[PDB]
Amino acid sequence: MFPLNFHYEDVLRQDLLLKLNYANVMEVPGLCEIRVVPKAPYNFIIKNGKLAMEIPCGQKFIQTQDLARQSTLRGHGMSNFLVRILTVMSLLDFPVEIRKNSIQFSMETEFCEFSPELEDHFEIFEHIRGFNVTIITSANTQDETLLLWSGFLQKDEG
Amino acid sequence: SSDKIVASVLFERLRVVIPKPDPAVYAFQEFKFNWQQQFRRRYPDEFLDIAKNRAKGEYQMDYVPAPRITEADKNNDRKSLYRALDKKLYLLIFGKPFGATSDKPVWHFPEKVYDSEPTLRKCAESALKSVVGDLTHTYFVGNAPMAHMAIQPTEEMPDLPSYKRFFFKCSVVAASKYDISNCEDFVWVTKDELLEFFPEQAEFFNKMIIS
Amino acid sequence: RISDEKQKLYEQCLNAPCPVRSLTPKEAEREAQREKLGLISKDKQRDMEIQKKGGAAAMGINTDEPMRIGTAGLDYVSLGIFSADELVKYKVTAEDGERLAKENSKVLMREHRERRAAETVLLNMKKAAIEALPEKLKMAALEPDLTPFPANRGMATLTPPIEGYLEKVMDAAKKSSSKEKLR
Amino acid sequence: VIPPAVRPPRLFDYLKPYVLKMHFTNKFVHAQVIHSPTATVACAASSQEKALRETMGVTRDVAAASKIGKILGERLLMKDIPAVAIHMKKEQRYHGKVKAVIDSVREAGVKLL
Amino acid sequence: MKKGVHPQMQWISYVTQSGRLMHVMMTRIHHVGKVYHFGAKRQLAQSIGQIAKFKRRFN
RNA sequence: AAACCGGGCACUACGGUGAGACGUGAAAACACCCGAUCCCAUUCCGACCUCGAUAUGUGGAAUCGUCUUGCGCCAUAUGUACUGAGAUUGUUCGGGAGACAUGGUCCAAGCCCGGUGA
Ligand SMILES: [Mg+2]
Repeated sequence: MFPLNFHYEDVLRQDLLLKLNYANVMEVPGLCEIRVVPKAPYNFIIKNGKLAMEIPCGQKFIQTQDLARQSTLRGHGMSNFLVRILTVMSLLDFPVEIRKNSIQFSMETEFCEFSPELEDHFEIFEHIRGFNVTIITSANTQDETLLLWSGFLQKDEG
Repeated sequence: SSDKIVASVLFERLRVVIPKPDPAVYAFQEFKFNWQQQFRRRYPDEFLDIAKNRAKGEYQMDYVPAPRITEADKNNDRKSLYRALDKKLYLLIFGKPFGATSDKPVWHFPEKVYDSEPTLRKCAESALKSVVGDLTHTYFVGNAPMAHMAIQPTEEMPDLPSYKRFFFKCSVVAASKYDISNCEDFVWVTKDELLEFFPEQAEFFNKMIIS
Repeated sequence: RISDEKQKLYEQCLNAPCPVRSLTPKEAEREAQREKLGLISKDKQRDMEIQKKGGAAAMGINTDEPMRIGTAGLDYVSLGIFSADELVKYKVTAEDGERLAKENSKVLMREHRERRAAETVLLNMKKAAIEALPEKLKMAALEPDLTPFPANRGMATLTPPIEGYLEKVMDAAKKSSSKEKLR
Repeated sequence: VIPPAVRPPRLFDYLKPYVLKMHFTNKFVHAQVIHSPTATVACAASSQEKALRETMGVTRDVAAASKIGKILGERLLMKDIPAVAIHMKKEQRYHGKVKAVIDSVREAGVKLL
Repeated sequence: MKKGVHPQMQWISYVTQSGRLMHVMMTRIHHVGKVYHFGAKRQLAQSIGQIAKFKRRFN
């Protein structure tokens, strides 16, 4: 029903079976979770820092002992967040970094400047350094992660 | 001795649109959203009045979406990459294959007999080149064949030599039109239409093509 | 600078109420004991303030008229994915919820099993195809493909592309990027 | 940490030899009453049985576990065991299927020690 | 998901550069859902070299 | 019916606990693969647990096997240290490590439920 996971199951799984050496269909990498953590120097006190995290994630964060804030996204909320960030990715050339099994992205204020739904209420996200977004994949190899991200990052330009 | 293996190519167009979901799945998704709305925080109207104060009338341009049913679908126009949007399309040409049962033309996939290449990969890109002219709007997947078919003589036909046919897979990238040559005719057909055109290889192609 | 009235608005948003106040039964008994003693918590005070000006229906919750997926005029029936006769009718209750959840579980389980079985047959056939090759031709075809996916291949969605849209956007972008901007 | 091995509860004054142990799988439910001195199965009731796996539709859920508990309680009362002592494994709490089995046995009429 | 703890949601529509429609969820900050169109606002910036600057003047 | 296989309990370091390689899902069993509507889980999250669903897919994680092995554990030296009694200023009679060295990872095994055999 939904475009992102439907596209994964219908296109990328067959091609990732065919491109690499796999002994089983359960050895194909997938998509586990998205972890969002704000950038280090911030206020802990203002309501802007809490609201600018609650709005793009869609769920309440956790604030541990006040020195750490975190949100973890799994399932259809993770899919909605990913299909938003991949659509807004097509308006610029934001850098990402591929680790051994995960993708690191830097959620700056210049991202929410280009987000069309966050053009309004922009004074929430003003005076915020940004966030760090982690995309965890069930990948054995950094090249599997790179192939999976290159599959997921699609546009109609070029 | 046993030689003259052929490389064939499966040329595909993927789905443009999402197929129709199951009504039970759609009903549960709608119900789940409406039921979970009851237990969630409701933002104040003064907070939504920031966007209500940004209510304006531009040069209004209304968005009308393209229909999922195409004129090619309703006119049964083959050789078109605009019909059958929610299914996949496959390229079939018309001419003489390597099989020499007769001189008459028959539907088949593009192919080439291997002579001196390092890879059947490299054989298959040349086989597709000889059909569509050029290799700019295509994407070949895998260095390994997705399926094979070994043809041996039988009691009705002892003349053709034993040979293998290896299928590789290629996908349309962005083009909606191609210049198809080295054939009499061509078509863009689905999995079910491919099975209707091929009564004798239906068992093999049902497992080879995933619906 | 940063308006304290604006921060007073944002704290209201962060402490925004809910249409129905759900209580765990270990907390409902604490609430009943508090009501016996005569103590009113602030959240219960806000709830009774809600219920003396309305309730769940006053914040756009209805059990008889579910809110459809998508915006106005662009639902699945309006796009034509579904007809109006093949939609399952329900209400926002638990009794419809159990039946819808069980049917969804059965349908999704069967679809997942069919996809996995098809992929398994394809993988077994590919493994059989690699072993009927000559030696050097086999060592060539055991090499993994690590070329990245094309960025120009599309992604499936609810609507086919408009024919006179993409080239129009490209023409507007190049008309804007024409000439040089003054410094 | 290394998890130390589990011991049976300590003997204080009386023996209490009948121990109720429960087990749940993806398809069936099982419950056993073990005689501690002989290390034998005094009584058993499971939805895998030949006389039980066709007389009920669903063999895996809370209702099935409650039916199994009722059957086991009546079997204990006709085999003359008036009381049993419940043993709970490493992940079982008084919730769901465990709760259904225990409450069904207690309503059948076995005292719990 | 706990109850009484998360923000409410809303449905909004995205239109890609090719006119493709897509439905997503979003935290409810508007009265009604809207449709947002995406353009080609890539905004790629280039600077001329010194030999290019020299040839722009002295030729 | 008497054997074999699967699950639960019971026995146990020669029966423990890690690592590597090769296999196995019997018409059955176990687990995973799917979902989060009610119960439950999360100081955010179906990650863990829980509750539902699976005419047949997979043994990728766990679970079962076979061997190689590392720590342990068991058995046994030879010799020395040390030591009880006794003064030829300990010339006698007893006990006997640690660390080395050598081998093994046995044998036997009960109750219930299900399947194949029948
Ligand atoms: Mg010794």
